[PDB]
Amino acid sequence: GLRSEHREKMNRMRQRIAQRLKEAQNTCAMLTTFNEIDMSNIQEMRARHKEAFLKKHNLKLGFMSAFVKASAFALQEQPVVNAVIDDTTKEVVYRDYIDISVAVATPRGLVVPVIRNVEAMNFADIERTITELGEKARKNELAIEDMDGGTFTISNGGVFGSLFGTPIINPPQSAILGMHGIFDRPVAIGGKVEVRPMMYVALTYDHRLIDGREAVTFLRKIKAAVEDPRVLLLDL
Amino acid sequence: GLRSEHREKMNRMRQRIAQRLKEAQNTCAMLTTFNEIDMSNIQEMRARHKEAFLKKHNLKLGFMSAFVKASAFALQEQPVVNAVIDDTTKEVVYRDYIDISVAVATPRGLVVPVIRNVEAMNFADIERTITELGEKARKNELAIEDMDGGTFTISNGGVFGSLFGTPIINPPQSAILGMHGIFDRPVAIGGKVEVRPMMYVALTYDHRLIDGREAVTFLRKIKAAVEDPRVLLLDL
Amino acid sequence: GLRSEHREKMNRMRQRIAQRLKEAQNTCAMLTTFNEIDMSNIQEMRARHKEAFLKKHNLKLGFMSAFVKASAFALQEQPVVNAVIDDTTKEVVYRDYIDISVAVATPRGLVVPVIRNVEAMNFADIERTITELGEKARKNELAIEDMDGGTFTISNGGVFGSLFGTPIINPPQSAILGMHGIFDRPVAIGGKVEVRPMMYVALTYDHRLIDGREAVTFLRKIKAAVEDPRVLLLDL
Amino acid sequence: AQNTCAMLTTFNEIDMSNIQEMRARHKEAFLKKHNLKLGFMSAFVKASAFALQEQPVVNAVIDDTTKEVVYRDYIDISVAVATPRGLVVPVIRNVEAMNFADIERTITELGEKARKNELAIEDMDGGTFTISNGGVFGSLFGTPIINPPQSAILGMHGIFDRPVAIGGKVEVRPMMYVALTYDHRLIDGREAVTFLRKIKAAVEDPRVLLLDL
Repeated sequence: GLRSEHREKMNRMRQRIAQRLKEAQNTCAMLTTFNEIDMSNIQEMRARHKEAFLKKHNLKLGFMSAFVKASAFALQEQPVVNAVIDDTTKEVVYRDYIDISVAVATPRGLVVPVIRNVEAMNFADIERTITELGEKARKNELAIEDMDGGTFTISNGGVFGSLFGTPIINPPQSAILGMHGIFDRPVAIGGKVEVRPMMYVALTYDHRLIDGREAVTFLRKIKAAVEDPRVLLLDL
Repeated sequence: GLRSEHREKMNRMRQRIAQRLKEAQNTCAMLTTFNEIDMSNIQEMRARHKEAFLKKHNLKLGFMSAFVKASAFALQEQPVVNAVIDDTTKEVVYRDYIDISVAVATPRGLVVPVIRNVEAMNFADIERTITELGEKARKNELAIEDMDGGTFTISNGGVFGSLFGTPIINPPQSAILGMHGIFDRPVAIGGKVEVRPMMYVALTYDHRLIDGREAVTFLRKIKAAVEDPRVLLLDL
Repeated sequence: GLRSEHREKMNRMRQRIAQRLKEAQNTCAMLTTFNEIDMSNIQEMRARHKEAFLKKHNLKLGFMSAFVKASAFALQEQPVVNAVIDDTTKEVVYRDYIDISVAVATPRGLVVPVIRNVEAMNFADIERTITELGEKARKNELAIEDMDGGTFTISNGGVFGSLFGTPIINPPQSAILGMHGIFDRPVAIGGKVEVRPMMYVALTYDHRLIDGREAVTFLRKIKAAVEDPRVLLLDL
Repeated sequence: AQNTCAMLTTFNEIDMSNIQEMRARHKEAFLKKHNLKLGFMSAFVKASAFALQEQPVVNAVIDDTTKEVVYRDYIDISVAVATPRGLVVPVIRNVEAMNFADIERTITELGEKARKNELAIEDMDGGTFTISNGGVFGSLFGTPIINPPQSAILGMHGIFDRPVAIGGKVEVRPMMYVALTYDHRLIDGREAVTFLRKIKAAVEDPRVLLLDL
């Protein structure tokens, strides 16, 4: 059309992503599985214990530290999705620990800082860490070591209202979860219909490392540990 | 089984696609996000203003020129998905114009002709252009320059009845929309259930260029500009 | 975190998958389309003719041999998705026969054995073959030639409860179906809502070989031949 | 104006319900984006360009020096804003090349300019069509006057919930009587009833304005 196309040069760190992205693909064997989560039982947990959580911890109670804790429940029972594949040597690298890498969206784009050692953390020391890092994201002081590492990753593309979608691994990892909106959608509970707030939830995964058994089941733990968070105490 | 496998040679233009396809992948960083659209408010727009549109313009009123116009509303407010990445030089190519490339299915397969300069077009000069090109598709006179170019692309794989799916970029572009059927599906409007004609809608996108913020939001404009086309006048 | 990461070496056949996987990708042009199937009319077929099928054939009646037979109905009417692309020579290899490759999950992982010549088989000689191979899977005697070959493939990732997902081709093939759970979900039949057991169903496909017309339609035959299996006699 | 024109007047009624909800839903979104107040008036400015481009007579005038029509490809609508010192009528030039929010950018730019008496002459000079909102004050209907040089003037007359028949049954709807004075030298009643039915359909269903119907 109108020859009015203005261009701008790629500075390195903006194109450098594109390079270290296309070694996620062309390295991994990315696939994607989905399920849906009825978030009703955990919204009431944020309707009842919100103030008590505030007047005690002075922290904001979110529906996100569940997906971080449930993703440690499951990620400790299926250590593959905690693991990775080394490329230099062809050898898996299992891990006893988990240092989840959470994504927080920002004006300048997106950062992914880490919550290290979630296995030795409760469901409120997480929210202590997120708020410690959301603040650290707004002012651009977020260091490298805080973003360095990771064994698993969670992306909340639901604050913006996506229904579902295909996340991308931000390596070195072997999977990434993805939360996709809370929309009151009709549901069948007991052969009868009803409306429930519900989230589609996505798990990209490297199929070199992860059979679909190891990933459907992983994502059903995350699905049960969030419809009934009481599971997390049972160590089920 | 039965050694009865007959083969046929690939003539160049039939395999040439396969070559210029696999530089979409291996160049792009294709991902895919989805939402759903309640098309009820625009079907009545085709129940009421159908004849009036006919006795005036002698054109058939479709639910497609909305997705072309809404995809110019949004595509002018998020110029990234209008842009591309040059490969020769690593440099974005933004564009003030839009020359959408629509896909029309044919006996010999599929063609993708262009609607140039949609920003300077109304919601009926589009349908003048489509019908001008659907006719031009049936008789194989569709020139190259009519297909050449493109900054954005729409695929209607809903005439054939797909529920949803993953489109492919037909480069040089940076995204492609995809319309996936109108199925009366149950819906929650106000904590109560009901049936509405609804479409899943897909946006593949190059993640080198497009953060998920820039693509969820893009696809929510297309989602609001089609549940309530009045938005398009507001320039919202 | 804790430098407690223990590793293990990749023996060849466990990493060899990763190599012969990444020539599925980087060869194919994998895409994915979805639909949903109301399985109610075929569960009653397993509520009524279950015992009669047992006291006659001493075989267990499943909802799977439909997807094998329906995938021969359609796979004989759209021979492309039966075909492949040769890489040595650039030439399609069409096939009059079909030797479907079914996936059965196992303790040691997953195997994919073949049901050869399904076109010349009924809806009970299939189940004779599956049970002949499920038994053969538990004891690790499953030979190579039994797994060798294939023109089409079915994966049941629904026994484990996936909602939907993206399968992978296990080449040499050109597509793979995928069955994703039976969840009673609300449905609109006649402008009114109701609950029905329903399955999302996925068809990955090589887009070098398969236009989306050739794959949506393929998957609507499988969708009609399973909501009303009577279609399979009509040769429709 | 009189003694030159041949002023007549036709009326219809408009069910404004479908555009009030447009101001119940997209009000905040219009605000947090444009920081402009969404009114039910820029519709009558845009609808009066839809129609005024399809019936160029009511865009035209009659020259008096020479007896010759003056058609116009453009439209520079003259809006009336009421003031303490009386009434002014400033112009919105070139509405055909404007959207439904650059109008409201212009009105608010001029309402502010009206309160402080800096409103220049050229801003009021000209005009091919004119809209008067005598509904802020609550008139039911009435006969506007042309403020020449023009050939017509619209007039909006209040929003009163009045009973209405939709489908052989009665109901209440917010509704506006709408008036079009017009010079009958230039405008047959065909050219003015129909003009005012476009304005009537482009405001009960603003989606018409995209169709270019």
